[PDB]
Amino acid sequence: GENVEQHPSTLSVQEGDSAVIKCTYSDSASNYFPWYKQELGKGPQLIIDIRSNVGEKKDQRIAVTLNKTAKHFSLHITETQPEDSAVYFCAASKRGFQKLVFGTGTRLLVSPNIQNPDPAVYQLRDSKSSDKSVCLFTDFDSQTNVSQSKDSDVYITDKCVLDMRSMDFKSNSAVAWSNKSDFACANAFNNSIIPEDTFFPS
Amino acid sequence: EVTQTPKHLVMGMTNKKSLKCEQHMGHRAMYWYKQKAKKPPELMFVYSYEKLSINESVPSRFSPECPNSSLLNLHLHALQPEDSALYLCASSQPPLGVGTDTQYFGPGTRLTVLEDLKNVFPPEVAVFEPSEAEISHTQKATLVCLATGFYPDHVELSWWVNGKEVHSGVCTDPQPLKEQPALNDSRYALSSRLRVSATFWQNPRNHFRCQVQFYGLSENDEWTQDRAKPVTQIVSAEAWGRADG
Ligand SMILES: [Cl-]
Ligand SMILES: [Cl-]
Repeated sequence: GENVEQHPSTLSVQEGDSAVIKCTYSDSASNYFPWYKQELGKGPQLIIDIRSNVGEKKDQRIAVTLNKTAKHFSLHITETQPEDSAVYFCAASKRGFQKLVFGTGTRLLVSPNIQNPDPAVYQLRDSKSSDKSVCLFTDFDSQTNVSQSKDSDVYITDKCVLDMRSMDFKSNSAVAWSNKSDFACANAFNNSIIPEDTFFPS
Repeated sequence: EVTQTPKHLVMGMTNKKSLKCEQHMGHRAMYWYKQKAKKPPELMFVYSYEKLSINESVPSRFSPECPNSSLLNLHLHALQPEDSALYLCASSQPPLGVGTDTQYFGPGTRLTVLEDLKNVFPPEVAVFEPSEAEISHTQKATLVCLATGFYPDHVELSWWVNGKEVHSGVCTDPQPLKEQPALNDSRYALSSRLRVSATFWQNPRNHFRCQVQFYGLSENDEWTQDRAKPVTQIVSAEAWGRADG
């Protein structure tokens, strides 16, 4: 019959920023406050907890605060890294994990800082087994948002970031593809706002 | 670490299947949770020293079992489509003082229950070789892998270079695109990129396999359609390094 209120339900920051998640809880006798981090495709992982009596715990970039009199508790990430992107769940219990009450979750996205933005769109090589033509919008700044296609047989995926670890190089991309005849690269992302200086080769 | 099998599961409404969960950390408490999308985990069962102690109004069609100290099962039958969920196993309570407390989750079985298996479709998979204009503008090369036409959205996509799975330079869509967004029975589509140095792609000895593991019907499922029975299977597309023209 108890609740834990998690705010905000969505949080998006730039790599380097801090991020804070505020929870409240209704059960006065709660004495254990874990925090779970669930990355896409994985189970939740318990990252920090505050077993009460005290107001603060710090573990490197992760820190939690608890105020039993207000029944607030908080999670603070400093120096966010993109691998902090996940759903975070706060929880409060009085009797261990058996009686955890769970926050509704916060989706943290940390977009990476793009060192040298190089906005361009490329026509990918055709595949002997596909009728599709594939267009790659890559190397754009993170302040750019990719809308979906207003065409029925034009498929546009959302922004995605890959990390070429060995050269410390992160990179945004988005993909459009279609089999329809009236489809080339210069118009795939028209329903989006590419920067003014995006490169279109031939 | 807690292990779970299988990773993904597709079921009709009259199949029976068992979920397996293992921990060897000596934990005296084991948990089954159900997680629906964009929702926190919901507790179903808790075992304590292999005796069941918590059952949170779980319908009988989820029938649990704890054969020994380190293993926990969940048997499924006569399921319903609203039972589609992520089923999470967990463990806690190390042996009797000697070890601080914490709680560990397995990776969960991703389960989809469908009314009619008529709509199951394995993906088509295709690989698209890099743009030469990208190769010369940036000295990098991006391959794209498209998995399309599959249903339901139980796919694991991986890249293999020279026989070994790779992770650096990879981005796979967090979510599958709906190919007919209006329809309920829409087959899905999934994009992935693999990005490498221009030098690496121009070497024709380098081998790139895009591999999609599709979870579909088992042998136990009846199939009367003329077309090929959409069993669980792997679908790959390949590509090799292309030298300068
Ligand atoms: Cl049977
Ligand atoms: Cl790797």
